[PDB]
Amino acid sequence: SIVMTQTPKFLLVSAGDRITITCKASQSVRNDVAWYQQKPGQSPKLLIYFASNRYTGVPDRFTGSGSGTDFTFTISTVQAEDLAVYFCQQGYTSPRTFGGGTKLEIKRADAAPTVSIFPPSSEQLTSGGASVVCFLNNFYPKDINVKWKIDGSERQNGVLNSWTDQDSKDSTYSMSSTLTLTKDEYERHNSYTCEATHKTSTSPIVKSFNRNE
Amino acid sequence: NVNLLESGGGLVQPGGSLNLSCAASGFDFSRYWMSWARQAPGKGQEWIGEINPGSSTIKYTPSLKDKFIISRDNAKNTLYLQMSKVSSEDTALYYCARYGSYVYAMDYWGPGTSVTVSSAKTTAPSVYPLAPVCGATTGSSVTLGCLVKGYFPEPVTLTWNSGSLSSGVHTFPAVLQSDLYTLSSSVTVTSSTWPSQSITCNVAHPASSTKVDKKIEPRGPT
Ligand SMILES: *[C@@H]1O[C@H](CO[C@@H]2O[C@@H](C)[C@@H](O)[C@@H](O)[C@@H]2O)[C@@H](O[C@@H]2O[C@H](CO)[C@@H](O[C@@H]3O[C@H](CO)[C@@H](O)[C@H](O)[C@@H]3O)[C@H](O)[C@H]2NC(C)=O)[C@H](O)[C@H]1NC(C)=O
Repeated sequence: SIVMTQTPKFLLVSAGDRITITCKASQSVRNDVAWYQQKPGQSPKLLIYFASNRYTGVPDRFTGSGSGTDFTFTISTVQAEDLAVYFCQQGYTSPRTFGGGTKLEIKRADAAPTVSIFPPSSEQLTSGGASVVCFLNNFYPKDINVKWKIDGSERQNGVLNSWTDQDSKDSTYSMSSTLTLTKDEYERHNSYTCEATHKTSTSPIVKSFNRNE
Repeated sequence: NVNLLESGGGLVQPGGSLNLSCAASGFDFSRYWMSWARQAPGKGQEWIGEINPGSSTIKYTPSLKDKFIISRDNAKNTLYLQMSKVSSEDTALYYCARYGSYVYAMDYWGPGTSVTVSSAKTTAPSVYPLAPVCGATTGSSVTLGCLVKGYFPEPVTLTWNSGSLSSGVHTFPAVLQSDLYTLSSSVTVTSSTWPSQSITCNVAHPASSTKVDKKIEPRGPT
């Protein structure tokens, strides 16, 4: 069974850049290699077939080359909308195996997050559970640290973070930090704070509320 | 108007069986080779198998050749995947795809149908509206939240105002804990539109026949 080793696995590029992805086949696959593009939340689209041919309607940006075991895929001028996973496939013999994919990440300017803190919903506390939600929106780059503070003291247990994929429109990321307490624990304390340390500033972004307000 | 639409995905017991189907339209299905592929969470695409127009040639990736069966009914323009002996390694999004004429390349892919192999039980989400902090917000814009807690399995679909509110939305990926997922979604609108006009989050969890809407209003006695 033929292995398609695709490199690099991850790729950070700016709009305007030429990029070259490589697929190495563990044995000959003639010229019979296709390349696909899979944007977030969408199904793959065929860009290249028989290694060097653009599929119908694919823009001139995208090219491919190779034969035998060495194959490349090239975007001559990377555009923001090219944010996606690119993977190869050999179709010389069954099973028609895929490469592992290359995740393309778009370099844009640094942007601080817009932070919004949310008390437990009016509709949640009756259930006995209490979720405190902090949204950190439209920031770059991806890495960011969220510190929860209850009455001034830090809380690490019960926190869960979730990042969005890079937006195809503005190339930013968003993140939700959810602190899960019991109703009883939530009611013991008054001050609730989420702090967003991002490289865009030395000073953390602080959003806060008091339970009895 | 080439179109593929998968269905049949859902929750199945480990070791159990499940049948997927894929409806083809906008082309003469009987002229084309068809294939199935799948994408496990966080992993790459994996080719499952293919079948030629007359069903005389059916091929599988070896790991699957004794547990999955591919068939097609040209009279119905439908492609089928008979899954059996399933395990957690079979949890994935399953895609049907057409081979282009004269190439073993998948020139059109369906949107996919989600399959989860698990012993855990189907559980509907609680859905909670998240209004801003009690103080009346300054500033030109307002961020609202919708929290979707404690459902199984994936997925859930979340829209705002039945989808007529699409800009300024971020829907965060579900996180799994103790065989229960939690997801949230934020929407940012101008303060001229809220709270003077209504905003609702619409949550659908098909696996539990659940459809819950939550209108979001400012916190406080009513
Ligand atoms: C998944 O689908 C298989 C296959 O059935 C065929 O393919 C599907 C994709 C659809 O197009 C179906 O409409 C189509 O028939 C199902 O297998 C079928 O299961 C039934 C039992 O549920 C079998 O009937 C039995 O047949 C034996 C004879 O061997 C009798 O002794 C029994 O009393 C009973 O009549 C049927 O033969 C079988 N068909 C095939 C081709 O294997 C399967 O049930 C389905 N699975 C799920 C979970 O839906």
